Amino acid sequence: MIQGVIQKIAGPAVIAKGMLGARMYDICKVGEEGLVGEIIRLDGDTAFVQVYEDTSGLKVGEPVVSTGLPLAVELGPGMLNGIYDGIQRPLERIREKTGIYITRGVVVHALDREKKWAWTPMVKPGDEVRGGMVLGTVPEFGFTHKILVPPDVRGRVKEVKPAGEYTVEEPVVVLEDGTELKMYHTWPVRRARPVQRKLDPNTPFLTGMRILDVLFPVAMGGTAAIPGPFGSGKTVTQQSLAKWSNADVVVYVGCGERGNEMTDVLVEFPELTDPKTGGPLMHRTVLIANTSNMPVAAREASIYVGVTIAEYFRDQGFSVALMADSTSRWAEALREISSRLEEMPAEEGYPPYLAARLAAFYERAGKVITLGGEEGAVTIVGAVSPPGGDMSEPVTQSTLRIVGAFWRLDASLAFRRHFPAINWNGSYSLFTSALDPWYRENVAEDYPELRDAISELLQREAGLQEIVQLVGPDALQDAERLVIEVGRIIREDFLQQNAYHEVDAYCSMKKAYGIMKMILAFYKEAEAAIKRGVSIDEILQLPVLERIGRARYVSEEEFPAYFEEAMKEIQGAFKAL
Amino acid sequence: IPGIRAQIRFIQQVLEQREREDTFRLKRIKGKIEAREAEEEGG
Amino acid sequence: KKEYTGITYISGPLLFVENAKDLAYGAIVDIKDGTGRVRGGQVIEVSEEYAVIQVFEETTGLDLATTSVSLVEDVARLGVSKEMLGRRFNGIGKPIDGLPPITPEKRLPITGLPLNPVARRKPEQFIQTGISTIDVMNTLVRGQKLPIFSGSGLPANEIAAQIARQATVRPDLSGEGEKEEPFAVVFAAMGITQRELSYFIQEFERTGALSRSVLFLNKADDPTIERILTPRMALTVAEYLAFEHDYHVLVILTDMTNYCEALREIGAAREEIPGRRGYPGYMYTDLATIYERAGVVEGKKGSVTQIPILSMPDDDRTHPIPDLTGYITEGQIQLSRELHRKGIYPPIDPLPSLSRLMNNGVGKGKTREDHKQVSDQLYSAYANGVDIRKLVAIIGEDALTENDRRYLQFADAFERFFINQGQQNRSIEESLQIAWALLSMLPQGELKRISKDHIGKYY
Amino acid sequence: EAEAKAKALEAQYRERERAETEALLARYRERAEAEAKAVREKAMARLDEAVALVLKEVLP
Amino acid sequence: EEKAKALLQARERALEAQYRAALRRAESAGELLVATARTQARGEVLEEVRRRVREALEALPQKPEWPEVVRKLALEALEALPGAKALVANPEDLPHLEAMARERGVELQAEPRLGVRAVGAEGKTQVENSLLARMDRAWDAMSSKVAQALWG
Repeated sequence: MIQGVIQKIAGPAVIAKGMLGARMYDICKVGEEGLVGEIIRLDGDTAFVQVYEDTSGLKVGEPVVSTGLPLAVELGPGMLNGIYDGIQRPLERIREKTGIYITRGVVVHALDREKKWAWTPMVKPGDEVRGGMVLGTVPEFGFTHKILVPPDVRGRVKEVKPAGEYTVEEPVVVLEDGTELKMYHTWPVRRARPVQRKLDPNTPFLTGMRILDVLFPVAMGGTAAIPGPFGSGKTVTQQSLAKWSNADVVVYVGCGERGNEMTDVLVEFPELTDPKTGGPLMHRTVLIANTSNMPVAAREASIYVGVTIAEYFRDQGFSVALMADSTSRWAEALREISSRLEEMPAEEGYPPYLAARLAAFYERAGKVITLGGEEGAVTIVGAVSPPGGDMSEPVTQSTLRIVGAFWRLDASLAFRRHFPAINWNGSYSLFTSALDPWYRENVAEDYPELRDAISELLQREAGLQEIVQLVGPDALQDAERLVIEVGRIIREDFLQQNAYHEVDAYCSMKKAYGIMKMILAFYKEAEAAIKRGVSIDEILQLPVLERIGRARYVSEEEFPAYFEEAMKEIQGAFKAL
Repeated sequence: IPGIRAQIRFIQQVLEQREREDTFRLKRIKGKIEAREAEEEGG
Repeated sequence: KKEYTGITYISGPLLFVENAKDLAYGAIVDIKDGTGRVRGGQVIEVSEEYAVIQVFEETTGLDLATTSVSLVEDVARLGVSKEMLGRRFNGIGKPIDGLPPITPEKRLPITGLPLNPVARRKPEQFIQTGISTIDVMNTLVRGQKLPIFSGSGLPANEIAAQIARQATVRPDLSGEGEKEEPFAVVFAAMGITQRELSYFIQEFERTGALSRSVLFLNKADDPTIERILTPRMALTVAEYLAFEHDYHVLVILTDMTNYCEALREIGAAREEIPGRRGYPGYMYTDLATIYERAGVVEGKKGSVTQIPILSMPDDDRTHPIPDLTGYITEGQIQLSRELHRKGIYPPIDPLPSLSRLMNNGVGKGKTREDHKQVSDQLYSAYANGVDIRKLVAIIGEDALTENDRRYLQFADAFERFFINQGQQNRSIEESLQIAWALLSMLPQGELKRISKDHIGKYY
Repeated sequence: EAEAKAKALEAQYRERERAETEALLARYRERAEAEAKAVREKAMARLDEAVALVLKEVLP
Repeated sequence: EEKAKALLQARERALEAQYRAALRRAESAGELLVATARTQARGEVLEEVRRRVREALEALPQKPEWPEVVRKLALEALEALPGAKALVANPEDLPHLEAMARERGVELQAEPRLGVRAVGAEGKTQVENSLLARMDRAWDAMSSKVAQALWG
């Protein structure tokens, strides 16, 4: 409804007058063809409009038009399970109408208006509408998808289209007082949904991985980050992550990553299957991809996309699980945009905002309470990766500042084989503290006392081995060997699992607890042997250790019992000598 | 090692600071070109 | 009222507004988006040809057809009551909780105004702060403006939590009535995260300390400009109560990294050429006024004390962030990190510690006669430790004198015995008490720096 | 048998602590609500004049 | 048992301090409740007095005083503009207005109530004079003066 005419054309920037009353930052089809654009410095009756794609071929006299709408996300049911680009374009309607490439000048929608969903308008007309309020469900892979009002609306309900088929585009119910309401409603990326109470963290988060929670929890609503040079197994984790989870909605979305590996995600994703229903995994999933090459301001928005969409789902009461990677690359786009806008850089080369937009990406999360009065999980775990190759370049040490837990993964430890290879000695999580109450509630009650206790083991190996190991394990004394023998066990069981065993690749608190428990409990009595000067290198061959040796492989149904017999036997191997 | 390390950084930050001013200085040149030729539009 | 329409050119930074003749300098304006949303800004640069306003949050969705700027306040100004306390008080002053507005009293300037030198005395009383080490060697004299220099791994927060509750004034040591100094602290959380926010909540509510504080909060994910306010708001609060009502006020900023951080983002949209190493070169000026408005005032009773808490972007003490504070404020306590690796908590350390003062708030009639003495001793003790600890590592472990084996073990005692203090408290007496124990090990023929009388008064 | 006594000590301290916080709060909380009400009532009586004042300044 | 004598003294000690001071925080909890209760109380009060102010001030046009009161506020604003051109107030006001319906810089137009709008010195400015904007300040102004006046 506001139409302009092109005036100058300077690559990405274009300038066109015939436009006043314009609004800062919007879509806009520009060209005879038309392509999405963006208002930045307006002036008078013109604005500079940034038309993201390869501009090439435009002439002058082509009309310009605005939607008067900021770049927004479209949020409704049916979004899940598919693949999209930065500005939310679902690839399948693409593939058919392009063949190979993705041609420019394609318009679609997120949600196909061709599917007729059947539902229930879970209320009655004659009511009070309030923002954030309930409305109605359809099911899509076994979901209670509560289609809720967009917030900031309220009044009277009149007339309620009953159950039955409707395609998405068709409206639902209405207010007397003007304005209907469609099923889905759009949301600006920049703001964040208003929510009613942040709540303190104090809620666990499962991941099942031993090393993950017992030592370095993150808490649900937690926020972590993980670096990890590649060519070293880092994706493994990301896979397993979603596999068990503790949430139920998986959103994974990175953006840009040297070609082929970005395609790996795509392929292995459908093959994996939920291990909670036996339903195909892709069902409760939503992927956004974006590959290097892809248009600049695509990529810049990319994260933010993922962030919003996560909030949506969050808002519905579920617990969610976003993943994102290539945060290190994220800044890239930012540099680029700031290249084409002449604003000085600062610091190393990434403009300054990289202590804010980077910030906000993380803030939005924790333990939100909905306006719907329920609880919804938004942990983000921060992949980053510099083949700048340091724990010092801006990006990383920025994340580190805001988020709370750092799960360092490193190649070196990995080369010896032992996957996951989260290298413990360099990792940390400020988190633990506040988790302690719930910690002690649920697991055991001596529970903390164990984690701290066992960590010391490795610690007192680190600075012993370090030096003294250039003599082997035979010029050591008594207890000296004992530490590293035990150490071995911490490293041959408590550590290393696998992600290829139905028997183990998943746990629970209560399982690990026993595990660790036994390992102190065999060790303290190991020390009573050497304190009497008993044969040492005999302890090191007793059958008891093999009952540990199998312990990981013990299956979860048999797990209680397996402690039951095994444990008390420990008591008895020392009586023997 | 931790010392000659400590030198190297020092190079980095100064080599870098060199060019901040480069750009900033250069920037101003543009400003001139456009302001100047805005009144070679004339009228 | 009046009110200007004529918005005519925008950019991510400021924007253009024609005709001004009554919008002075530094005016705080609000802008009604006409879609019933309002936002604000400053007036930097003004002319007979047009005024421009500092966009506070974001431009997002403005036009040039309607919308208007509106003069809201002419000097940035704001009320301060002694209703305050307890209220959990976000910057811009429309607080948190559920509780309603704060009633004004006195609406005053917010830039502060310099305190002419002939109006403040050299300070001379002592703050009992619970961390021994600080009050032993160094001294938190009530005037002061010591700064704690941190990093990632060292907790900056917890430390600051510590001196939160453990802080008292001990009058009797000098010998006067307690009633005289009623006690409070500002505390402004500027730059906290999720977790970091959720932390300090309970720290007050548990010891009931919320009763003598005001919590400025910031969240660190609100528009940039709010950050460059919240110090300067926070200060003035205290100033009222400080001089006018007389209290002894602690003022606790947090991570001024997050200050500079924010501050620069101005300058890259104003352009003054930050010739300095990532920061606008008019830096110092501004960090002037923020670390300088606290202290004692002659002919008044109450006073202020600033605690800056800030982490250098790397270890290098030469990124200006921590550096300039160095000039500005006095004193300097740091944390080290090598203490942390061994685990003694809460690592502070002393090897670069100091305090510019510590020559007042000392000795007889005030403190106790021995700070002033035992000050240097320990200093001088620790020193000869570290030298030794080199020479094990490069020549031998019995290629040493045994005049050393005592300083060795004295270094351990001073190490994990003394420095550690747990989350239990200590008291200035108790401090010196165990300070004497610290000395004890050494023979008495080496302790040059101590007057003879005390030597037998203790052991 | 010394452990039995010490555990038992905890009891006397805990019950009495418990009972005391449980009683003190009860009386106070419902007394605060009452006093809050009683200041409303103080206000009630004479309240008009302020509005009268506010009207008066703007009125011309 | 000989041992037992040495424990029983001590467990009274550690607990006794952790008892009275524990009680303090409970007693102080009540004080925090008293403060809060009160702080709730001041908000109803100040808001109420505000509400009545709204009602009376909103009863300004209906009341038999309204064309008279008009031209004051009209004058006050008109004065602020050094040029003139417009003066818009509803088809409520505007017919009543004879003073500067007779005079001005000529022309009166359109309509959007609790205040009067106008323009002067080209279309550039928009300078108005809401009664409610005088209110929004003044309410903030004699805030505290009112509470002293009330509880007084």
